[PDB]
Amino acid sequence: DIVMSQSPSSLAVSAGEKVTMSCKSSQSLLNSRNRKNYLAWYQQKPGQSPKPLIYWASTRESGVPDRFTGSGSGTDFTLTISSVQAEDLAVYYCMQSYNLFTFGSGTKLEIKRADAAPTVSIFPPSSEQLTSGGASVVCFLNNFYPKDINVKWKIDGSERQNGVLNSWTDQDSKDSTYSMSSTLTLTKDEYERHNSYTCEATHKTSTSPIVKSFNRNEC
Amino acid sequence: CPGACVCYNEPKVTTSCPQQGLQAVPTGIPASSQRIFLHGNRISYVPAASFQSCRNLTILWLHSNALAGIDAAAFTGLTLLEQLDLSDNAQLRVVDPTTFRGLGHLHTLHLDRCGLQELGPGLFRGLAALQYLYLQDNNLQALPDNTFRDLGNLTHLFLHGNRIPSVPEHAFRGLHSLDRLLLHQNHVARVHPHAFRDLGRLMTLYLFANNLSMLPAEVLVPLRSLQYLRLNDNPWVCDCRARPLWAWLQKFRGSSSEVPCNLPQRLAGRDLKRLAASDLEGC
Amino acid sequence: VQLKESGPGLVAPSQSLSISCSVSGFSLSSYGVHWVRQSPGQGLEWLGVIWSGGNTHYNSALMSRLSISKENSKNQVFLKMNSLQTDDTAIYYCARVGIYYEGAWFAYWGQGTLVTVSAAKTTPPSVYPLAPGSAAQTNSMVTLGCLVKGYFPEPVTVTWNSGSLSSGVHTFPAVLQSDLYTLSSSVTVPSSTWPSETVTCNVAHPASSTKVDKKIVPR
Ligand SMILES: [Zn+2]
Repeated sequence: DIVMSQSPSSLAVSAGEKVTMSCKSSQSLLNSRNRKNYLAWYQQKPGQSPKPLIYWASTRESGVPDRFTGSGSGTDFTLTISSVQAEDLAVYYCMQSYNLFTFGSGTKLEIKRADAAPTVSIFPPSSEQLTSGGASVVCFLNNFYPKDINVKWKIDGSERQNGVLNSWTDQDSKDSTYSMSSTLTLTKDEYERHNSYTCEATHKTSTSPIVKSFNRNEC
Repeated sequence: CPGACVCYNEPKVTTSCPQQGLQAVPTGIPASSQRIFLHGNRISYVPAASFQSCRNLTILWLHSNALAGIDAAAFTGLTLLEQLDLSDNAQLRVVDPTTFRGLGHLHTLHLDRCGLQELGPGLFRGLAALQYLYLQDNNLQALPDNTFRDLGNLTHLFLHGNRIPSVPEHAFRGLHSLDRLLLHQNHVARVHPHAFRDLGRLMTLYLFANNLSMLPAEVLVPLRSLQYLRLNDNPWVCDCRARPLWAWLQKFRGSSSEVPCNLPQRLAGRDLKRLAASDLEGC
Repeated sequence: VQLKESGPGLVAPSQSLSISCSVSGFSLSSYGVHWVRQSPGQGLEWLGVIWSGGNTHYNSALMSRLSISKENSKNQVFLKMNSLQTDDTAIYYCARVGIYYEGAWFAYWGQGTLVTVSAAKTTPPSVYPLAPGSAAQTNSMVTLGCLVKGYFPEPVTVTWNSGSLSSGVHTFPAVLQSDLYTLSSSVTVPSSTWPSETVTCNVAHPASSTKVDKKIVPR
């Protein structure tokens, strides 16, 4: 019918490099006479509703930093940031307004950095959870980059993979930096046994890890 | 009410947004709106169903913008619209022939000076109550037949300063209650004989500044109530062909103007009205 | 100028959805409202609109399903949707502007109210305070945390010190264990403000009608 096609779904660059989105429409979006093109661009930062960056292919909404451009006619539409700021982490949606309202599928801007170590922080299950049958040790791996990171747990000095959960954050609006959590859920029954609980962290930054740990039957 | 526009309820509910610098038709105009003034802005299109919410609209102006096109169903939803102004829109050129469908209670319509090249078939169809029609200063190049047929109550029709070259038989058919007809300042060459029939009540007829070399016998008669007439500076050829027309100006005890000649070379610049009949050669 | 979507937040399949969209900054007689939907990981999709007048155009992709009404005096737009499958789990934004043309093309949004289509009963969260045990410290930045565990459905909101902290908080997206969601959240205050300067997580859960404030006790 009418359709909006966005490439390349996701594209990483450092801060200061130029970019382009590509947005091809199904049917031509140019009004025969007057020639304004009924196509908008929107910025959806993480955990945040969309925000109008451009409309009429070409013109910038109130306030939107002078550092954006959108061009092309008929059926091929660019969005271009020159010198990308850290704060510009978002996914970028184009919208058709010729026959009603049809969206693209969006294109995510990644931010390249220099490699970065995590701050490791480890947490014995609470007083409050233990009197519930349950036990969860937690490991906070904080403000680090690149995203790809491995955490081995070590109980009594020997691994567990059975019953761990991982959770990654979205690249930091202000910082270009990932953080992530690891939860081992043993149980008061299953936990009150084996005694040393420890956290390893191997990276694209590390060979010899970042290690934090604690001993249950000690204090 | 939207950025920098007047909004008042008496006399009628009203949105005045004159020369704000608006790039198009604004969102925000209340549906209550009885009058919308969008004139002097820089709008380049009237979208499909712009004023559709305002089912009370009786007056809307969009003159003196930068109109390139009106979309064919722009004025959909506007049963009550009485006045419509669309002028000083220089570069507009064409209006889709369905643009006015169903504006039943329209009193006045302005397309003065829009560079209109055509007059699409049945454009003023169903404008029963139209009274004033302003189509002067455009680039109209023909007059289709029946173009104003459905215009029952049109009294003033304005056509001057175009490029019309002729008037065909059935052009003005149906203008049963016309009153002022201004056709001056054109490139007009030949009037069809039976061409003013349906104009019993015609009162003012300005044919000056055209290319009329002669007006043939049958023409003028049906203007049984004509009070004013203008036929100055036409390349009038003053021989046997004008005798018919001459006889007419004699009997006509209203208010005509000078009909200067130009031909034959012998008879230059000589108001016909003060000529003798034997003065005009044969035949 | 703002829109704030609300109402029934978990709906059982083969039943009815009712949202409301409340507004400040403009009247419903003067501007018209829209409804855009977005999955928990997909592109935007426009549902429909209710113009400045009584008229109404939806997307018909959803056949009978759909009805937009609005009450003018009460400044509310109602989005009703019957007979919905789990396809229709998404966030439900109401945005505005408004139509004919210039003014705005979803240039204002809501934050968006998140709908889950599922038939599992709503479960409140357990909240555990992750104090760093026996240590605290050497890291001249004591990094604390708080586990939010075994709830349904989303969302869930975590704040710290009743909002006084909102930089240094990293809050991780929820994970789906068995048929229940679980989340954790770090905070990373200065060392020389903990023990001293009490630090508390305030995890509230709208879907269960449940507000919790858990203090975080040292050692
Ligand atoms: Zn738009």
